[PDB]
Amino acid sequence: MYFSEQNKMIRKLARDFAEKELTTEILDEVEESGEFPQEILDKMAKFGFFGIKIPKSLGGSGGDHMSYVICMEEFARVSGVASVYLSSPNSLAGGPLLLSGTEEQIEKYLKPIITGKKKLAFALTEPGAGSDAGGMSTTAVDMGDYYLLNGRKTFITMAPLCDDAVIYAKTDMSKGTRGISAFIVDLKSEGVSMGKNEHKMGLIGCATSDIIMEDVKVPKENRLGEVNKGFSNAMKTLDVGRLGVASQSIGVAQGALDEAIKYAKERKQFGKRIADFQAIAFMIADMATKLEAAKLLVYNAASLMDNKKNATKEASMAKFYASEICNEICAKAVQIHGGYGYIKEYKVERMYRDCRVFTIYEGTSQVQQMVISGMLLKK
Amino acid sequence: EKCIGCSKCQKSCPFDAITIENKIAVIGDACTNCGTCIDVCPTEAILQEGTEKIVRDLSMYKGVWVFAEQREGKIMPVVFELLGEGKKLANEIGTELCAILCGSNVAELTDELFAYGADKVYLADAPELEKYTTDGYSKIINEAIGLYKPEIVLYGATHIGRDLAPCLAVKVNTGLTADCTKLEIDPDDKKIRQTRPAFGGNLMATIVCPGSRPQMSTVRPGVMDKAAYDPSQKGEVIKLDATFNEGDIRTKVLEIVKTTTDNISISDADFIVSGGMGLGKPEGFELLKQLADKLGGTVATSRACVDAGWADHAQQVGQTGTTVKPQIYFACGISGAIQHIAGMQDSDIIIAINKNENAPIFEVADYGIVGDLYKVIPAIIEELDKIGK
Amino acid sequence: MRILVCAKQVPDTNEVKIDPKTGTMIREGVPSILNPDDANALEAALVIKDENPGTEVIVMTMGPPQASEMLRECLAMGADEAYLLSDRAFGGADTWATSATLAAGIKKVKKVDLVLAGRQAIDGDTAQVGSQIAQRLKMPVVTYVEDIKIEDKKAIVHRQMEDGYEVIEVQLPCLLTCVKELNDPRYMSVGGIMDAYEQPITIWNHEDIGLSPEACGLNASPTQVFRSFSPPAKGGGEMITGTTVNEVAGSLVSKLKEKHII
Ligand SMILES: Cc1cc2nc3c(=O)[nH]c(=O)nc-3n(C[C@H](O)[C@H](O)[C@H](O)COP(=O)(O)OP(=O)(O)OC[C@H]3O[C@@H](n4cnc5c(N)ncnc54)[C@H](O)[C@@H]3O)c2cc1C
Ligand SMILES: Cc1cc2nc3c(=O)[nH]c(=O)nc-3n(C[C@H](O)[C@H](O)[C@H](O)COP(=O)(O)OP(=O)(O)OC[C@H]3O[C@@H](n4cnc5c(N)ncnc54)[C@H](O)[C@@H]3O)c2cc1C
Ligand SMILES: Cc1cc2nc3c(=O)[nH]c(=O)nc-3n(C[C@H](O)[C@H](O)[C@H](O)COP(=O)(O)OP(=O)(O)OC[C@H]3O[C@@H](n4cnc5c(N)ncnc54)[C@H](O)[C@@H]3O)c2cc1C
Ligand code: SF4
Ligand code: SF4
Repeated sequence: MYFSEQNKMIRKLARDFAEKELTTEILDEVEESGEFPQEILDKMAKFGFFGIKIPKSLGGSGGDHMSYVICMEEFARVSGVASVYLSSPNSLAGGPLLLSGTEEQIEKYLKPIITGKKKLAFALTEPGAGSDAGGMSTTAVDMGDYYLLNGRKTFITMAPLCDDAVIYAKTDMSKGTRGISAFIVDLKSEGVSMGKNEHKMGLIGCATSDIIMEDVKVPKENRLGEVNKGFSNAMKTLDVGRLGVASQSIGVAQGALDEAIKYAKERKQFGKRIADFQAIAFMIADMATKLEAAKLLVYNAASLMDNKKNATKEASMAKFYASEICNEICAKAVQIHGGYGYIKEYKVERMYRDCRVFTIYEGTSQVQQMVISGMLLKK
Repeated sequence: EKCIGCSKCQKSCPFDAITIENKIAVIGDACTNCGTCIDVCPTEAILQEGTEKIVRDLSMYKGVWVFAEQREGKIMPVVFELLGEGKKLANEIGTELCAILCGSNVAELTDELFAYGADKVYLADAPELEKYTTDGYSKIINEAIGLYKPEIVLYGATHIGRDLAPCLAVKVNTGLTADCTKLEIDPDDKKIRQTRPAFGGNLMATIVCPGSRPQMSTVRPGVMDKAAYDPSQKGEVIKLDATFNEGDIRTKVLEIVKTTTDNISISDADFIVSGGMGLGKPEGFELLKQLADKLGGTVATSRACVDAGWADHAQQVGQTGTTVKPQIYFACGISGAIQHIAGMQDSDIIIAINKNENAPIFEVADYGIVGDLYKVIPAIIEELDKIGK
Repeated sequence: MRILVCAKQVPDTNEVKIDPKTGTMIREGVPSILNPDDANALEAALVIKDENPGTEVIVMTMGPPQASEMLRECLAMGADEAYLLSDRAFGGADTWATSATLAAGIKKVKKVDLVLAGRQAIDGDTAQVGSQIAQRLKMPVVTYVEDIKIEDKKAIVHRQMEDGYEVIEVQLPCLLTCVKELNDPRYMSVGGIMDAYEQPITIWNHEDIGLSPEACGLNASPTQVFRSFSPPAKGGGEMITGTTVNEVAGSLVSKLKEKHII
């Protein structure tokens, strides 16, 4: 779109930073030892990347959505897992706090994660409930002085590293999608237990496991907003989160392309260089135009959010198209690198593996199509 | 007439003073009709003048002056170069080649600097100039301007001269150039054509000072060469005063240190000696370590050695390794895969040493030598010191 | 305390290396960055601010309105007040005029105890302006700063020499030019940027700073650039021959010296 002069500066910051602090030496160590260095996280919160769109009124940074997408893109370009550690407090953890949270809860909960002292997990997915989050099975019972919960959450990002976790349980089992409340649970409490870290294909550096809740008591003073609102809470958080996922799609995309034209300029085979063979140069073109076309897709979505019009469709398109053509791009970049793009030392293979969940998690491409077509066909 | 002598108007004049030839606003040979002193006087003092500049000449005296770096009272080799082509400078326009030396009790360097080609030499043996100081020589060389005003004043691009030169220029209100490359004199207009590289070395510029006497320039170490030594021509050792004050030198030195910097990153270096599978044994790097030491840079490696165990990955260069843009690169016993050539293509100059002539590296080799490096490498170090580095 | 830093916006000399084989390399639109050594100086002052509270930092510069943006970067790093010098006459001036108008622009602010600059800027490569501002203002000057530590009234510092360094004591006020070896400048903040763009920038002129209308910039310029050309490429990658092992080395080293820094 068009970038505000402050957002151009932020772009400059996230560039020099993400490029400078995420060295080859480190990122290799993250894949081998699935542990992101706490020192870097602290370093990020110190300059506020953990607080981009939250305003100074609550002790944030006072940026706009476009600044969140800009930082998301420019980070994810260099490393995927970095992006994961970035989106959580900006969007998935700091979302429902920012919407359905009393002033006390925000004082005791949000500012810690913006400054990097506390870590917060957004926990919705169950073994029986994936795309159909409305078909949850975790229960939440009102006992008066506290709430009692009994359930199980799979695929919970960062959870073993998290201190509290926003967990969605079914309060009114009859109302279904109308009867879900949202609670803040201290993961250190009773009954709560974690599953094994899951061995995933990519995005290695951030642990991901199950949250098991066994007769865990949660005080009433730690419930998110109104009772039976939890579902709308999670949707309206999910829109900005999906903007996040499309944002990292576009990041790692632009990156794998940059590595693409670099290798294609440098490698020679028939006396010509690779990039002077028509098949390749056209292929580069094709990738470039999709990437831009759709950069414009997602930029537009975020600008809508910033000007307060509903972005529920526009974001869904952004996540869908961005992640899909990201995968197409990542693959093609392998193919330009040729054989060498299959060895782990060439950065393009880590990308190719990373960019695959992008079409699954945060709502599959199918769920995206369901939202969009369902929005265009109502009569 | 009624200049009330408010003293508020002293430093805005661009040559800082004109004041105390016994008195403030007793001005003279430096009014440039600037317009700073228009209204700054409370009662609008001097008010009609100003469209006149100072172009009043007789501005052509002689002087081709070489400063002598005197580290611990020893001529630094840089002066032998500055005396080398600076004597050439003096000859073309026609003038003696004067020299200035400021030290503590320097006695023999007088005869050295006389012998190396200089006609006239100036000396300041004041034990107050034992160590290096920016105001001491500032004031001491500024003193040699009002009396022996020269036309050309040269300096060394060493960390001493590059600090003395700008400070000396601002007070005499002349022009200066940065670390220069080569110089001359335009034969009919008597002036100096100063040339140097700027823009990181991408745009050369011949900067000249027409309304500035003297003409001064810090000159780079190594561009010229030595002059003839010990004709023992003459000498006219001339005296200056060394009239220090009661705290007329605010820079005071506690300690001087001489370090031996051995840690140096392959990315930060200015000279690189890289070695590949053409070493056979891991011990080859000693040779290249010998090479790198006379130059002051580090040893790099290719993947073949790392995956063989001869070195660590921190050293490797190429697409998987690390990219280098040195001032020199030594391609020693490396096949030359693009996997390497990629990460050093922009080295300012690439020198190759391979056994087989059918190695690709000779495609970007600026200079190539075919052979076994274990024989070629030591011979390169031999002729290295034989000229003086 | 008041600490004034002289920062310059410059073209990124790192990337602008290449040119057509038929071309004087002046590009279309080159990125303008904060001169690295100035970033080091500004960082030093930001650490004095970090250690001595209530110390305000004034950053100043001279050039075009485009330089304004770089000042914003400085403010996003943590600077307090920014000042810009722009005039039709200022442009196209040598180090003497540049230093004169810079110090003159300094004279009209809240009197500073410490003034910081960089060793040199990557676009002119002169390393002169700082010392000329220092001595033009009758102050001490200490260049090549490698470690700076002020002892509550006067300054003790390191001076990076080719073989070592010189620990030096200097009385404040003073000017000392910084070099990149001494510190790792800090990044900006997302909040630093937003707060930076709202703080207003005060912009002066040749009739605003109480200066020479007549003789600044190009008018009072002792040194004047005349020729502007490119340096030639060598191209010929022709080898070195010889009879003897040492015979080859001689031609290699000798050619390597002639027209070279050897
Ligand atoms: C797991 C594995 C096992 C292997 N085993 C063997 C083995 O047993 N034996 C063996 O000999 N090799 C083996 N190889 C090597 C492999 O077969 C070759 O590398 C393959 O032919 C590609 O080589 P390359 O990457 O160097 O091609 P590159 O030339 O480096 O790649 C060039 C890229 O651009 C394209 N391209 C190339 N030329 C042109 C052109 N003129 N116009 C347009 N596009 C062009 C190509 O499709 C390719 O994507 C193996 C490789 C792998 C990954
Ligand atoms: C995924 C991947 C990434 C890679 N990344 C890199 C990378 O970043 N950088 C890199 O350099 N390589 C890299 N490689 C390896 C690269 O392709 C080559 O294998 C490597 O350059 C070979 O080592 P060498 O260059 O020293 O040449 P070699 O072939 O190993 O060296 C032999 C050469 O030395 C000559 N020679 C032999 N003995 C002597 C002697 N006594 N005196 C003089 N010359 C002698 C021979 O005639 C021949 O010219 C990578 C490989 C892969 C698969
Ligand atoms: C190719 C070329 C060659 C030149 N040659 C000469 C020459 O031989 N002699 C000469 O006198 N002039 C010369 N000039 C002009 C001179 O560069 C100008 O005065 C220029 O504005 C200052 O750049 P510099 O290289 O002198 O800066 P430097 O002296 O390298 O800079 C030193 C410090 O000065 C400070 N500084 C300088 N200007 C500003 C500013 N506007 N705002 C803030 N801080 C500032 C910075 O902090 C910097 O760290 C040349 C210019 C060009 C383009
Ligand atoms: S300004 Fe007017 S009053 Fe002040 S000193 Fe110069 S002349 Fe005397
Ligand atoms: S105008 Fe002439 S007199 Fe007034 S200050 Fe400038 S130089 Fe000195």
